[PDB]
Amino acid sequence: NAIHIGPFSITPAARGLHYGGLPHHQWTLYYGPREMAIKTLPDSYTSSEVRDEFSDIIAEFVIDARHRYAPDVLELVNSDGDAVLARVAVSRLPEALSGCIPDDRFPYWLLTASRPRLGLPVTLNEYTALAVELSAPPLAWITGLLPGEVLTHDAEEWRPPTSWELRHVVGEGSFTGVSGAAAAALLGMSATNFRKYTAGDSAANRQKISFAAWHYLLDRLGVKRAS
Amino acid sequence: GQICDEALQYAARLRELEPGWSATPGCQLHDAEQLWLDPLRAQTDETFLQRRLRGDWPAEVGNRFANWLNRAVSSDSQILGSPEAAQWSQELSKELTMFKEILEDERD
Amino acid sequence: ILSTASVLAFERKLDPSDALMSAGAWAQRDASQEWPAVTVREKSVRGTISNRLKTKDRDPAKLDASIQSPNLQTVDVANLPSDADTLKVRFTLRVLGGAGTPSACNDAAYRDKLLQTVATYVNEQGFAELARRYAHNLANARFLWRNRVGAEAVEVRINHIRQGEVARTWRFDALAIGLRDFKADAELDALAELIASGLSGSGHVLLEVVAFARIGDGQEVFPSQELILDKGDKKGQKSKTLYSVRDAAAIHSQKIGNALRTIDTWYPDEDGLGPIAVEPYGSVTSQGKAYRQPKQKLDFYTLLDNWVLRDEAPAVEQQHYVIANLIRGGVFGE
Amino acid sequence: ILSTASVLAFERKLDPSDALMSAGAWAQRDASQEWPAVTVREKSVRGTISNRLKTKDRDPAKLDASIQSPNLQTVDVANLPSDADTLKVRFTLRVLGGAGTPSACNDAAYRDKLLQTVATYVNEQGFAELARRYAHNLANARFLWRNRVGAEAVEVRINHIRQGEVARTWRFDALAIGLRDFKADAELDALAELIASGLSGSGHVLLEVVAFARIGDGQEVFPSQELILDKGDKKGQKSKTLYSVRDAAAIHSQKIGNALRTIDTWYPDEDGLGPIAVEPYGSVTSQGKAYRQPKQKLDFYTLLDNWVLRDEAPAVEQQHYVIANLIRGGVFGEAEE
Repeated sequence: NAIHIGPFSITPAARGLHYGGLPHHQWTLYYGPREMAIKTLPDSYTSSEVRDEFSDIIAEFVIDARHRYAPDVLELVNSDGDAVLARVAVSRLPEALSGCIPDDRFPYWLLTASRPRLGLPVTLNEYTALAVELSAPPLAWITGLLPGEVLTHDAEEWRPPTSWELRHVVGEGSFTGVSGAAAAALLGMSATNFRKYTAGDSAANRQKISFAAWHYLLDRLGVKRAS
Repeated sequence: GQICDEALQYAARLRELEPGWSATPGCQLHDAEQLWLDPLRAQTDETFLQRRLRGDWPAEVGNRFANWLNRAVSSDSQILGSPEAAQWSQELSKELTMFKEILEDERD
Repeated sequence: ILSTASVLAFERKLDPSDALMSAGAWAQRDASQEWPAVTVREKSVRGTISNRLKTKDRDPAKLDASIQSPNLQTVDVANLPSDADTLKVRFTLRVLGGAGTPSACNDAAYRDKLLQTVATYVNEQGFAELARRYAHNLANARFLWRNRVGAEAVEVRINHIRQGEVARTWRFDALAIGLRDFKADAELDALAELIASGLSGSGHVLLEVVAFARIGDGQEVFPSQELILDKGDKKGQKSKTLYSVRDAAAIHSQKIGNALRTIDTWYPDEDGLGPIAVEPYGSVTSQGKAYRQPKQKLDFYTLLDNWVLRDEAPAVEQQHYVIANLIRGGVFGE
Repeated sequence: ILSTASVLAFERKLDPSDALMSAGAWAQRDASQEWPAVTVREKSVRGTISNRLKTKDRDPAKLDASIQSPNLQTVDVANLPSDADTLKVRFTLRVLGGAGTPSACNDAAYRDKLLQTVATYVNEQGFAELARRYAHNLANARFLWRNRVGAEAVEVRINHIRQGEVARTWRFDALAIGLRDFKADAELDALAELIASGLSGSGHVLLEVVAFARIGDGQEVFPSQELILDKGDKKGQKSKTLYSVRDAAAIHSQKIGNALRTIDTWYPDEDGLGPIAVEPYGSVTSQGKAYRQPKQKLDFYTLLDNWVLRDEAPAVEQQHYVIANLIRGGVFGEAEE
């Protein structure tokens, strides 16, 4: 009786032991193939108790993945250098940046928040254009947990996600927290036709999601911008 | 003030556990930390050691405590621009003076 | 569009070695190769309180109680021998060239703009003024900082060493050439031409500088003072430590380098004080004050930014100051 | 139908050791076996305020008050003795061969496709261009990074050591051979044939490389610089540490290895700057820039994936670059950053 919380799985050890006189089982928490934790939990524990035994390790994983794969931050500052006027979390860099210290020849500069700053002089209209083009969605860090060949825009190199990669974004235990019914309603489908995507093996009536539906779903969940 | 009180209580803990006031390896702060954590009067820090072993040394311990408090509370450049920064600096100075007075009154 | 680079680092030119100290008698200086090195020794120092305490303290009894503690310390000292009156300070100075090129930089466009700006500086005039001032600072023994104050006769021998042997010699009286104004002399102009040929990349310059200072028998010389930890007791050089290469009193090479680049006579506050060392916000640690204060537009950073970005080339004195800062090297960045 | 392997790893060839520094006088370079090592010492440094400031600073009261309280540091320094003018730098180098075979690989079809691609490279030409450039970078003492700048005379002695004794000796004038262009010379080409024999798997190449640089008496030499870890230190600690092997100042082995493979002249930006080290997205840290940016199709990974998967063999200098990157080694595959 395994427990699935998004991409995490908690399985028992298939033969218990007797600790303190009481029967116990070893429960292992995996994140895919990577073994994250083992606990020795007694029998007559409900699956909810097994769930929030490992909820703290899952929450620490979420904090670490959210901090590690955070998108970049550009800062709009004035000509002196300090006094950040605006900030914008970008998923890409404006590609004209080249290491800059702002002077007073231009009133507005767009620097990186990273410390050897790169920067560009702007005039509040091209800053708005860059912020419109390059902004990051609120759940962009989940793109750090994905293989990148499922995130590419080139359809020659794209491959569809597996069920484990699909459970990163869709499901009640996923990092977006969006159920399969709501994700089916986002794509204009039924719940059963969308549950066909979340089976796991190609035999049990499972087809793969299409390029347009996957990228549109990543757009609508606020994960990838997908312009 | 609570932090200062905690430091005093911490010093009291050292006073609870100072049977043999012997310097050891890694005790290189023994001129101040060994003096502020000075145990009862040993034969090595005798009456001839009234400035070395029995030296009332609250100034160096107060300077070390002020450095530790300035490291724990690093003031900003514009943090004293309002009355709160000046009040915090004056409170830190008054707490250091009260700790130095309590150490000098308890220094023999 | 062009902006200043976020990282911009220059290696120093005019690298001096550590200046070693030895001692001997005057007029033995032409056979001054077996002169023994000045040994750093220890001594004890006990003194009554002399520093200004908080005055108007109505307790003279605590004052007299502090006086009965002699507060004994141990102090490093370096003296001449009792049979020697001359201090011989020897080092080497290497002049390299390539004073415009950074060792690290972010922007390539700013790097090329800075390189061609220094190139136009070299095409308008050579390094002859800067090399002349550096040759003046070599000629007087300014690198003797307190070993020059109150000396009867200071003599400077400068050997240009092309192959493993001496190629040319210069002989100077360091008390003839003042520490104040920059004069002209034909041997000094030849030495300045050699330094300028090194700085221009047309040659490789190595110089051996020997300074003889006639101080007196058994007098105290002044090497560089090290940094002392306070975790120890009142013994073990509790107050003063002196820098030494192996059993020889010595001067830090950055002290020699600071005294070599004391050429800045263009700071706007005054010119009657004489030269100072070239620095961004040109400041001396003795006075605790900043000339080239950036409220005035004469610090190194604003001058270089106006020269390179806006093409506003400053006065030729300030151009000398900017290229002197680039010869000095530094970490110029945010 | 043939994709790249998800894991792929190449062990490096051209393994240098740590370069050890000793000091002596010139023309004692033939009796340079008892030369004492260059030691690492400490010294004190007082610093001015000579960096850029913010607009919150540069008020004259704050700047003068910062000049009042200076900064004091301890600095590791390495110098020659005052009676010696020559730095001697000694290391050993192993040329191994087998450069095509990965040490780890996922796909077997990708493995023998890559193996036969390297086989056609070796059949079309030897390693003689790469070994010529590596022998050039041995001949000019580019492994002396800052110890070569402003040097009066640099001389390199290379002993090919077969059994426990010397099998051959090369003597080079490293200031004659440029750091810019790759010339031709009979001794240098014979060293290149030895290195190419090593890279091909036809033999076992072990060299001992010694460099003599005439710097000057008591001048500063530049060993490798360590990384200092201090969190909350007590106002006047060390700010610079230097690498040393048993109280002898030394250069890291990866520093020598980076100076050895400074052979990439075929990057699309220009050629008037000179050769750079072979890297994927070939990049120097001093310029802060990446030549062979992947938006142009001349980085390592697009070149390799075109050559192996789609059989689009690039130009012969790009083939030289890709094989030099395989000799460099690395973690290539989906351990992507």
